[PDB]
Amino acid sequence: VKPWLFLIKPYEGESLSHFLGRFRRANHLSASGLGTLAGIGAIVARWERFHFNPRPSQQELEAIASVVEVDAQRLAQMLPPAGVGMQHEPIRLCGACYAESPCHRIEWQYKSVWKCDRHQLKILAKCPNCQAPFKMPALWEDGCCHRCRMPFAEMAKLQKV
Amino acid sequence: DDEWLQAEIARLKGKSIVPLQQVKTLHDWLDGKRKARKSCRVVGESRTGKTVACDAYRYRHKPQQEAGRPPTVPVVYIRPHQKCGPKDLFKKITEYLKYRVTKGTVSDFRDRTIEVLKGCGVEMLIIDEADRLKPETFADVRDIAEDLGIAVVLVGTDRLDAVIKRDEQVLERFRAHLRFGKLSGEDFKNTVEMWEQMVLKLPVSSNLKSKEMLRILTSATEGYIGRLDEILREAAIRSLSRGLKKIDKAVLQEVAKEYK
Amino acid sequence: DDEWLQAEIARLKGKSIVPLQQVKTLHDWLDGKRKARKSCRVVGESRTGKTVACDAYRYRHKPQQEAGRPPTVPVVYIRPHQKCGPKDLFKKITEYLKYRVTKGTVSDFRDRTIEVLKGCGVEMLIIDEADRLKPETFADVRDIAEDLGIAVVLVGTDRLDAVIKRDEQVLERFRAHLRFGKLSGEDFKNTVEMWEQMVLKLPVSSNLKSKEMLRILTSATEGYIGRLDEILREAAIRSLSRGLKKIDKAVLQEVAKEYK
Amino acid sequence: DDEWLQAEIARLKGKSIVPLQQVKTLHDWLDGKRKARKSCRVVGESRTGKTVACDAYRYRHKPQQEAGRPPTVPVVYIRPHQKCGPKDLFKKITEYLKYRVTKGTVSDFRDRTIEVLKGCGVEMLIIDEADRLKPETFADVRDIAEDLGIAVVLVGTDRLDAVIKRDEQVLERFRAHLRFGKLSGEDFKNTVEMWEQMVLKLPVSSNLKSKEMLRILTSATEGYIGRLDEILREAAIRSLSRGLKKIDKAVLQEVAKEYK
Ligand SMILES: Nc1ncnc2c1ncn2[C@@H]1O[C@H](COP(=O)(O)OP(=O)(O)OP(=O)(O)O)[C@@H](O)[C@H]1O
Ligand SMILES: Nc1ncnc2c1ncn2[C@@H]1O[C@H](COP(=O)(O)OP(=O)(O)OP(=O)(O)O)[C@@H](O)[C@H]1O
Ligand SMILES: Nc1ncnc2c1ncn2[C@@H]1O[C@H](COP(=O)(O)OP(=O)(O)OP(=O)(O)O)[C@@H](O)[C@H]1O
Ligand SMILES: [Mg+2]
Ligand SMILES: [Mg+2]
Ligand SMILES: [Mg+2]
Ligand SMILES: [Zn+2]
Ligand SMILES: [Zn+2]
Repeated sequence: VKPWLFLIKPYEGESLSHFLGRFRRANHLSASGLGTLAGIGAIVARWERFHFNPRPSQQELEAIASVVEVDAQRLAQMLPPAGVGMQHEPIRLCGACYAESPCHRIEWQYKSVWKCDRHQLKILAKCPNCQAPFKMPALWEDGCCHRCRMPFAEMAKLQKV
Repeated sequence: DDEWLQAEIARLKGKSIVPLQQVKTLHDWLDGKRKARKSCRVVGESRTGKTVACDAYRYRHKPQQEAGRPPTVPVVYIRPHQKCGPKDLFKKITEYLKYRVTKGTVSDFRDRTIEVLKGCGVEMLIIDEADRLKPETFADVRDIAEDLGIAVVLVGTDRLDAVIKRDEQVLERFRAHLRFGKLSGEDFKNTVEMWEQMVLKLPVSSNLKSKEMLRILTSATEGYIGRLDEILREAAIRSLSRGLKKIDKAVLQEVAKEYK
Repeated sequence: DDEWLQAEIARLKGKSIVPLQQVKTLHDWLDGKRKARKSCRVVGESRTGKTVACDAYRYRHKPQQEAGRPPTVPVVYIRPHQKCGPKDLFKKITEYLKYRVTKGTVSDFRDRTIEVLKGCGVEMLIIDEADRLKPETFADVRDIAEDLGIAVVLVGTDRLDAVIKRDEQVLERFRAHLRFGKLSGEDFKNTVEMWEQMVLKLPVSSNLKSKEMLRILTSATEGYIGRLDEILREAAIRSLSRGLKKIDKAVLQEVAKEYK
Repeated sequence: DDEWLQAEIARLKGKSIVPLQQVKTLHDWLDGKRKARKSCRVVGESRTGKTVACDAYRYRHKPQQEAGRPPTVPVVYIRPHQKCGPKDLFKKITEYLKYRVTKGTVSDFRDRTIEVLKGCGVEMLIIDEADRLKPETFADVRDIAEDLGIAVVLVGTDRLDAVIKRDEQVLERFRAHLRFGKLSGEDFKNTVEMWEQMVLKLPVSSNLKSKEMLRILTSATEGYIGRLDEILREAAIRSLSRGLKKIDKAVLQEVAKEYK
């Protein structure tokens, strides 16, 4: 037998925040706990809210790669590519893309993205029924608005075309 | 055929919900407590079958998806951890609901659980193994019951009775109490003859709770429905594994020897 | 035949309860004292058959339990061990009602016993071998009979009368008695004939309880029902061990000279 | 008509208090002691009626409470159990005052005991069966009497006299005593006549408590109040059960021969 963890395979276009949240919820860890295990401290707790004041470094991502067992390049593929500007707030979601695959796309957080290219829908910045801003992607235990308990996949037919 | 045998022994080894008279009268009692919104405390000796009855009750009144509002949940079934503080009780009562709270502090958590309880309009709070809670948490349970008008049903063994007798204000509101049944008397005959084919589901040897079988069972179970449950299931596993058609006297005497 | 022989010897080892005028009088008097909560003290010799009569009065009112309330046991029988203290006695009271105890002081045990006693609605408190418990517990049983109003029957040998005589309150409060008789007479012959018919359960060889057999049994048992049971069972088992279908004179002579 | 029989037997099963010169004398004695704050010790025989008369005294002048202030409970009546300790005495003393016990050590228990006693402004403390509680507690009852000035009164059998004899301080402080009488003679006849008038509450049968039944009662009860109660109630219930309207000589003779 060899040391192991509840590994999670990353999605396509998922966020670093959402992937780390899924990794934590499948390992019953905590942001401080994940950081301490990785060896980088509370920096992880920062990444879950997209505060990349000092962009996630190559070392700070290799240390994560050692723990979550995902290749460092595959890790960088959930951060915005070098030079692309993202908004850490508000957290934005497309209902149809969540119904297709239950994840949060880092591409939704780009400053330049307002339309889902494969759904032709104006992506959502707040819950379309109760105007409740979405939580951090790592905090999505499941696909529902916290205040109104409306499933994320449902919101697809409330969001405008 | 060994695949069919393994499926059968998988059914046996799995804990199955089985209808009794006691579970039905418990359900009637709990419906009365719902319509009254009055606190109660079902108590009974170990392995008498309180947990399964409460689970069947909460499955009977399953939560309904509400369209205008977040869904309403009729009953909340929680089994806390041994010597767990009120923070963990609040965590469990929120997590049973679809809601979820992190960070914060104890006062924040109690406020949040008050809000989620009033939002869902929860009728009863069946706490399983109520004596696992720390005595300070019982004050919080009283506060929840008094502020939300929610019927709290304290499920546990006589240790729960001693624990609630230890403190005054905790026992103050739980005047009513339901004592569970040992099932002694002629009821053993009905329960055994029903369990012969209701649960086991094998070609019966027409035991029909025969004198030898019934007396060997009363020498091992003493009315503990859980006892007879696992004894009969394990004995059926032994009989089927060795290639026997139906159970016999030897396997019953062996399992009774290993039990007593 | 060997299996039949084993069944016969096993049955002969097991003791039975034939209802005769002694137990009839005892439980008639017990019902009379129960209907008025009159605390009495039945007394008698040793190895005469008082406990079996008590046992019968205990099982005849087999408790009928409701669906969701504590069972109503009207008659409570306890046989405290040698030098039984108050904690032990209360433990036995609450254990008979199927209420497992919780660790605590003597006051906690007393309170739990009082609670389960009033809740169950007991009518009788039968304390056999009541010459075993300490006198510091007779105050407790006095309080039980006084405040809770439960008729207590102190059962034991004539040494119980000596034990209670040196005390003050227990002798005056418990004064009604029912001494067990010797049974010698024509009723003794009826007893032995009935024992031959039912208890022995042997094939009808027309033993008929002849005069010589009656004289031998009178010289052996000295009027004791227990002595009669032991001698009859020993004779039957010894006859069945040597292949003799019925019970002859040699086995009776052998058991009589073995005993005296 | 059967329901009338049920009402009559229920009334007979319950025990009523019959006024008499002895209880009046006890009332006057306790009034004098409470007005004097004198620690007395009432004594008497077995089945002489001390507990009933003490209950009459505690029931006569009930605590007249203030609307929002603690009740001015003037009299505290307890009968601590066998070998009662100081903590148990405090528990009973605080449970009488309708003040729920707070868990703690003996020091804080005693503190809260003193505080509640002073808050209620108790005048006289009456302790039934005071021959049981251990001598470690008589020091504390002496402390209560000395520092608060409450008339401490002890009930018990004549063994209580020796119990206080073996110790010095309680032997001295509890020096006022009132021996319970035997009440036999012409006063016994008056008691019997008034018992037949009020306690039996049966139709006027012109029995008028004849001399023969006076002799029978003297030979059976020997003048004890409790024995008179027991025998009269048993005779009444036996007469009513068999359909008889009045009491008969045979019934009284039967209940007499069953007691002596
Ligand atoms: N109504 C029932 N139908 C079928 N099985 C039952 C029932 N009640 C109890 N059992 C059996 O009893 C066991 C579990 O009993 P359960 O936990 O409900 O009892 P309990 O008296 O609440 O005791 P404990 O608190 O010690 O768990 C299992 O073997 C289960 O199959
Ligand atoms: N009604 C009965 N029918 C059959 N056997 C009886 C009956 N009563 C007593 N016996 C016999 O008496 C013997 C034991 O009697 P039991 O234990 O009742 O005595 P006891 O009077 O309570 O005295 P002890 O204090 O000496 O035990 C056994 O052999 C039992 O079979
Ligand atoms: N005034 C009364 N009226 C009716 N019955 C009475 C009265 N006084 C005593 N009794 C009877 O006497 C019995 C209770 O007597 P009590 O408890 O006072 O006895 P005691 O001699 O103080 O007892 P102990 O020996 O335990 O100290 C009951 O049967 C009750 O009916
Ligand atoms: Mg259970
Ligand atoms: Mg015996
Ligand atoms: Mg008294
Ligand atoms: Zn989309
Ligand atoms: Zn919402």
